[PDB]
Amino acid sequence: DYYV
Amino acid sequence: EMEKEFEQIDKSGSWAAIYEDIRHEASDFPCRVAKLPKNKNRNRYRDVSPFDHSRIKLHQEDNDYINASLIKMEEAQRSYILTQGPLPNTCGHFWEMVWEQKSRGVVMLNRVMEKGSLKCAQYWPQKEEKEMIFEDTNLKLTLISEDIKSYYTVRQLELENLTTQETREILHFHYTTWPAFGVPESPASFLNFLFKVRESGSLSPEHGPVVVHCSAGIGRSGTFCLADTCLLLMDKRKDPSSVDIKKVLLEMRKFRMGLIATADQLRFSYLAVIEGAKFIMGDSSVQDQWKELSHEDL
Repeated sequence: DYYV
Repeated sequence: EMEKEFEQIDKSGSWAAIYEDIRHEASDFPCRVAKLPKNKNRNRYRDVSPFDHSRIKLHQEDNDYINASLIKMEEAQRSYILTQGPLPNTCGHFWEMVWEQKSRGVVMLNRVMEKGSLKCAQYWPQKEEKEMIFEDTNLKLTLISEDIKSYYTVRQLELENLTTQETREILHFHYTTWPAFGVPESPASFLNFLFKVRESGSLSPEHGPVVVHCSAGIGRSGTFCLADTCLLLMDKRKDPSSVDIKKVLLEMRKFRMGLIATADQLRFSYLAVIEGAKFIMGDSSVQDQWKELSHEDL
């Protein structure tokens, strides 16, 4: 649930 | 002719070099409301938040927060709202935003499922007879008709305000073949889609800003709004060569973090703005070449  | 700065970078091969420079120079404003705990479940990603200064506010007395940003391009004279793919609990907020901001179009650039990852809730009705009712925000949403194509679909929706019983038509433009962290199949595919949006009237200034979203609302969404804005400036200034794509992107990043997510998306932005300038230069018939070249029928 992180973008990067 | 900014085709120079392009061939220079491709031969030089320094696209990632240039992409990383924008990350370093890009603005950095507080995201305080986004980070409150009562809003942890209204954000899809924990490293993607709207700046306090440009965030959209719901006209709610309890919690007015949604992960969306108003991108007001002052010179180009167009505003956009970039938001994340709605969450199971934020669908009502999404359409409340659409209503309160008077938007007329929604541009969706992801799919609900992407490489096995759930990137977005199913926030619009797929069947005419199965309409959605968002009780938290008092809105009703009904599929009226749809126009399917090779790589995109345009839907006509009716959004009703259950309180005032007022109704509005919303155009949903769904790009179905744009991979996360990827690029469109060809500049023609993209520009045919963009001009389909332009021609529909959803971008006119008598309407609220168009809502643009993908998964996080920064990567594919950023590519879309960057190309449209550069073509607007190209035409406003009345000079293709004047538009500095890197500078326009950094202006957009004052309003939402992270716009454009890879070096390849940035290169496609150049490619798309370069192709589209043909139309702005006066070759109005290139548009029909894009339609034929995009295989939009099948």
